Amino acid sequence: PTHLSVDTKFKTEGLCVDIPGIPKDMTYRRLISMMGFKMNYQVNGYPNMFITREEAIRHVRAWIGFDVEGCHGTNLPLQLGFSTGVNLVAVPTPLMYKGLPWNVVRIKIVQMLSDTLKNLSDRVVFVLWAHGFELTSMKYFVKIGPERTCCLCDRRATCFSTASDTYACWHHSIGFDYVYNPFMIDVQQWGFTGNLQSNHDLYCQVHGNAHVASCDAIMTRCLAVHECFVKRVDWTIEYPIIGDELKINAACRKVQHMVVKAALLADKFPVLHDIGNPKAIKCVPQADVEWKFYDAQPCSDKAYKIEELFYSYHSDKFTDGVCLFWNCNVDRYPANSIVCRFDTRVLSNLNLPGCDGGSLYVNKHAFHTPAFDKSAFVNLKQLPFFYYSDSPCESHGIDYVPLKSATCITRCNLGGAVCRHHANEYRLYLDAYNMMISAGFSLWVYKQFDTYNLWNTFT
Ligand SMILES: CC(=O)Nc1ccc2cn[nH]c2c1
Ligand SMILES: CC(=O)Nc1ccc2cn[nH]c2c1
Ligand SMILES: [Zn+2]
Ligand SMILES: [Zn+2]
Ligand SMILES: [Zn+2]
Repeated sequence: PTHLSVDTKFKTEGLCVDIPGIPKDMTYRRLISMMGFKMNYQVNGYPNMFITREEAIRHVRAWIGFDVEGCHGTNLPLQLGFSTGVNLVAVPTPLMYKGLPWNVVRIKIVQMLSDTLKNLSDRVVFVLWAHGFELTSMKYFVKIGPERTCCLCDRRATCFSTASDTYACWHHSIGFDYVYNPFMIDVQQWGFTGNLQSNHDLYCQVHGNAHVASCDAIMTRCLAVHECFVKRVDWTIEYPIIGDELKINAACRKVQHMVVKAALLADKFPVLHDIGNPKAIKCVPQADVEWKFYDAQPCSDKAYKIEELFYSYHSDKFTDGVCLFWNCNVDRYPANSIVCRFDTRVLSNLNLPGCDGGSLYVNKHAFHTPAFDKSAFVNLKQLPFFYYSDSPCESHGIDYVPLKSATCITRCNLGGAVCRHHANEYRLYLDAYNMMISAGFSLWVYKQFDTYNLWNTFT
C-alpha cells in the first residue's frame, strides 16, 4: 500500500457542475485519461498523479493550494489561483494579472513554484477542492512521464523545457515552461458536507473569501493543514533536514540551560515547575532546586488555558518558586515564569503558513503552533541577551580580537579583562542565541530578573 492505486474510486459529485454528465463510477485511471494524460502502463516511479492523505502529510512542504475559476472551458478565460496569493488569467486565444495565452502563463507557473518550493521540497503537491476546471486545465502546463533527474544536478526533475528538450529540479529551471510529474490530492475525497468556505470557516477566521481563485486555493491548503496537523496529530513522522535544523535545536538547548541556570542563581527559587514535554530532562542537572515535572503535549489547536493546566486541584502551589514553559503555549503566563514561545509570524523554510493565524513549524517533526499573541506575556518582560559562566578562566587547545562587553558575566570581566576562553565561549553563545531568535523563538522572563544579581555568584 505504498502508493494510491489508480483503480481506486474517485467521487465525482463535486465535478458535475463544471463537468455535467460525469459518470458516478470513476477510477483515478479513468480520471487521469479524461484530464488528457496517458500513463502508458509505465513502471517508472510515477504510478499515479494523485497521492494518499498519508503521502501528502509526509510531503506537506510541497503543498500548493490550487483553484481554477471560470471568468466567462475551451472558449472562456480562466483565473488560476495559488496558495502563494497569485492569480493568473489564462486566455484560450492577492496579486492579479491580466489575461494572457497559455504559452506565457505556463512560464510564470514554473517560475512561481520553483521560487516557493526550491528550499522546501523535491516536488509539488497541488492541494485541490476539485470542481472540474482545475483538473481539465492541467494539460496546459503539466507534462508527465518516467521519474527523471535534473540536467544540472542529482535532484529529481520537477520541470521540463520544450525549447531545449531537457529536465530540471526547482533550483535549475529558469526558462522552463512545463511542470513535470507534479502530485495532487483532492480534499473533497476525504468526506465533507457543504462547500469549501463552510468547512474552512468552521476552524479559521484569518482567511476570507474575496471571491477570487487564490482565496479558495489558500482556504483549501488551510483546511488540509487543519485536518492533517491540527485535529489529527502525528509526531512519529520524520521530515528531512532542509536547513539549519541541527544548529537551531542545539542553540535552543544551549539557551535553555543558560537562562534557567542564571534564573536559579540570581533569585535562588526553592522549587521549579517544569510544564510541557512529557519526556523532558532537567536542563540544569546540577541545580540545588526541587525540580517538579508536569506533562503537556504541544498544543496544535488553541493555546492551553492556564486555569486548566494549573487548577482543578503537584506542589499545588505553582505560585511557589518559578514556572518554566519551554515551548508550552499558554493563553496567559503567570508572573513567576521563564518562557520560550515560538513566534508563528516569522515565516521561514522551516515555518509554513498554517490555520487560523497559526503556523506549521517543521523541524524533524511537524508542529502546528497556535497564533502568537503578545497579550500572553503581560505579566512578564522580554529576556535580554546575556552570557553567564562560572567555568575556570583557562584556554586549553580560529584566532583572537579582545572582547569588551557589559553582558559577558564572568569572573574575568568582573576582574576587568575577559579571558580568551570566555571571549570564545561568549561569541559562540551569542551566535547560538541569534540563530534561535532569527528562527522565530521569543524569550520572556519574570519582571524581577536582573543579571546584576549574577556578579555576586563570584565571591
Ligand atoms: C514565506 C511564504 O510565503 N511561505 C509559503 C510557503 C509555502 C506555501 C504554500 N502556499 N503558500 C505558501 C507560503
Ligand atoms: C554544558 C551543560 O551543562 N549543558 C547542558 C545543557 C542542557 C542539558 C540538559 N540536561 N543536561 C544538560 C546539560
Ligand atoms: Zn538541479
Ligand atoms: Zn484558513
Ligand atoms: Zn574568563
